[PDB]
Amino acid sequence: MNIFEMLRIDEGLRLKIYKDTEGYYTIGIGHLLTKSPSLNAAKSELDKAIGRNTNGVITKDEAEKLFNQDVDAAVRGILRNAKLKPVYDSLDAVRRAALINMVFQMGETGVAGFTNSLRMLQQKRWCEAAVNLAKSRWYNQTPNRAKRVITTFCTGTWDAYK
Ligand SMILES: [Cl-]
Ligand SMILES: [Cl-]
Repeated sequence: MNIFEMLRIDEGLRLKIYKDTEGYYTIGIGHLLTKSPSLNAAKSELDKAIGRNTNGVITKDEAEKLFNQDVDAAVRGILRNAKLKPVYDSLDAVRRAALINMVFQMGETGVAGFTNSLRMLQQKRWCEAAVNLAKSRWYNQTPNRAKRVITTFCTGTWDAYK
């Protein structure tokens, strides 16, 4: 287990081009290809990115690859964020992962909105934090994910993704 499978599960992996919600070409784990409106452009970018003639279709490794980037980006977002940073730093691999998970789903800003939680997390009150997120729209909106993420903050294991 790792963040890639973690996210493979939470969000999902499409291995072929797709127009996201707002019409944009994406692939793998929400890896956006182009904002432009040309498939050829999406394709080109992919093919560039992947280092071969994908033809719009990729493998999971490739996806990983692509993913490993989005990840790097997210972290940089976190660390640039005066609220998220301290937390990120206090965290252990797994917990960071759980944070990246959230970040990945609601944006650095969103995640940023949970004051207490972050605090508590910062202080190592995994459990309370968890308890605390349980009581949020989030928890109520995508309960299946939230639960896992939540438990993750509490347990600090991948126990929930097995
Ligand atoms: Cl697919
Ligand atoms: Cl809060």
